[PDB]
Amino acid sequence: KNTVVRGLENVEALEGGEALFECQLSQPEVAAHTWLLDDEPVRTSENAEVVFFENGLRHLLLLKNLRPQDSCRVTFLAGDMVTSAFLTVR
Repeated sequence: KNTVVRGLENVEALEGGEALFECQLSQPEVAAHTWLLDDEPVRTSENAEVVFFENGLRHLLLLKNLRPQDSCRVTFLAGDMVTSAFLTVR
């Protein structure tokens, strides 16, 4: 069964500016993941980028040009696991 090997850690960044979250897993997951800001899923956009490496062992979220307004709760979700952290801006 697969587990989080390296949780989201909180991130401090100042508007804007950019922030970057990462998250590693025991087993590789490529299809069932989604990132969330507060509770809204990330919409890929020039201001938000989503990728993974090593065939799904590592997951990354990059958010660009932040406004403190943007301070929130980042969640990564893959199948059933779940890891979270805080994004503080400025």
